[PDB]
Amino acid sequence: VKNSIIWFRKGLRLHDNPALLEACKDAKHVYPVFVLDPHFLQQKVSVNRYNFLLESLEDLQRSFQARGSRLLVLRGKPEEVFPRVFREWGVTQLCFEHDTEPYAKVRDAAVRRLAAEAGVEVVTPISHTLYDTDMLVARNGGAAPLTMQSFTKLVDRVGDPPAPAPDPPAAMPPPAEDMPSAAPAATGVPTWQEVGFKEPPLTVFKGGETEALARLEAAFQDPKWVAGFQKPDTDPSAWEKPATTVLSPYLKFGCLSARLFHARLLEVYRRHPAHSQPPVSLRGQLLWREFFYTVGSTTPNFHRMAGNPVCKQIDWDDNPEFLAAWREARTGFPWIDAIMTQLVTWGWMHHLARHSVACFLTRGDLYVSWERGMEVFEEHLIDQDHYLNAANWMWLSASAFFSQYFRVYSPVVFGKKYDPEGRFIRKFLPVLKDMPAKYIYEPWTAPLEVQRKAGCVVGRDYPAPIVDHAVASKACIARMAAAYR
Ligand SMILES: Cc1cc2nc3c(=O)[nH]c(=O)nc-3n(C[C@H](O)[C@H](O)[C@H](O)COP(=O)(O)OP(=O)(O)OC[C@H]3O[C@@H](n4cnc5c(N)ncnc54)[C@H](O)[C@@H]3O)c2cc1C
Ligand SMILES: [Cl-]
Repeated sequence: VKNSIIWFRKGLRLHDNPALLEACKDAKHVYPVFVLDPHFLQQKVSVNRYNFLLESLEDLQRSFQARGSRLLVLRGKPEEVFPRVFREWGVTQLCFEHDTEPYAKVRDAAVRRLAAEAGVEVVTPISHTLYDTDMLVARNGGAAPLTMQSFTKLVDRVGDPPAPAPDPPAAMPPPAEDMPSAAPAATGVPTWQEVGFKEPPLTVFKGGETEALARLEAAFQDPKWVAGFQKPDTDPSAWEKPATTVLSPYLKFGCLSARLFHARLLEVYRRHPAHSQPPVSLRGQLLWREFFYTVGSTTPNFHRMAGNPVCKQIDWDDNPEFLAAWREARTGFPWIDAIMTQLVTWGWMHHLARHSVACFLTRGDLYVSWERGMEVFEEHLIDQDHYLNAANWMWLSASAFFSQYFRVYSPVVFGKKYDPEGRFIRKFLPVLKDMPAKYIYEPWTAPLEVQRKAGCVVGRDYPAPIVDHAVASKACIARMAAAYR
């Protein structure tokens, strides 16, 4: 008989899951497995992202229970648990979605060896990305395209990405009963209190496949909005109704299929011939993801500056004070501190909001290394993605993909264009709520009487600016020019 394990790492969904469909074929028992390490905090992970994962696991559990099955959350490391459950469960096949991150390739190779020793067939279909990333490299002549323009050309020669896989059957082969490693008390989904977090999560975005599909349909409720979407023209100050999809946390964990997103986009584009085109279209946004996945997976030390062949080596300063002020949202620039507060409380900010705080920390004002800011984003972002995080920080720091170091965002003027009254600032910085909109982006310029009648004295209730933007930006621009020479 066939006994299979479907191993969830990413791809936390039932729809468009060719690994799950293969595991359930001609099977007498299927074991849906996630592997949880109960010491991940004894080694930089916010409760926001971790609880989002836990809610995604709880959604998978309800989905498997509705099909007569059960999600098994095994505690330990994969290389120490799988050889045991291989023999205990009489496993003949192991299925999981392919993953191209550096740690995944080391982990998965070791598990592939352990499965060969136990006589277990390993099936690893591709469904986290739109295409086989290695296939794109081979059709490009053995090299990853290094520009978005050439990447869009390659994927248009390849053609449309594969269609999403069909839905799994309404009933699934259940786990075998009375297997000691599948006992309910040891295979259940823990709470954020049980993994060790003391402070509660504060994000407003719930995890799970069910929420991801609900948010997918809400975005496609207005097909004219989807067809005319232009990413650079969207508002970074909208928080009640964000200006983009906020599907990034669901695409990172795999709660939403990228190929289903793409298939729904083409359906809209067929009936709107004046739809936006890459790179600014909504399809273009999925291609930025596909672009950074393809270059990143084929570039050594992609997440670092030293030893990275695509990243320029810049003489980044080591100022712990500036990084701490940026990290703790006490820079004195309300637009900057508001976005950094949204990072810690929501775990998500608009793309142009991330532009403002990343340029400020790096080539714009403080000249701190992009690796130090990427470490801050990696902790708090609920959509933290290894390749997308590193590639965009190199872009914003003008270390790779981007070279125009004379374009420096003003931490004062940028948000005023979208939000003159400062509604975004007042929401996340309540200390500056009664400050007149004339000084809300520059509170240090308000007369003391205004600061006192607003309950916000600079230096007492809200910090003074750590730098003068006019002085800091010119110096950073001059040092960036010497580097590019
Ligand atoms: C410094 C910095 C760090 C970033 N780190 C991350 C990260 O860790 N994880 C992450 O998902 N994105 C990251 N981004 C990219 C981008 O800002 C987010 O993908 C976007 O804000 C997500 O919002 P959305 O889902 O509403 O996007 P939409 O505009 O609705 O786009 C749809 C999807 O396309 C993809 N996408 C959109 N923009 C980009 C982009 N610039 N690069 C790559 N893929 C993109 C995402 O999967 C996104 O969900 C980063 C950008 C910057 C400037
Ligand atoms: Cl600007």
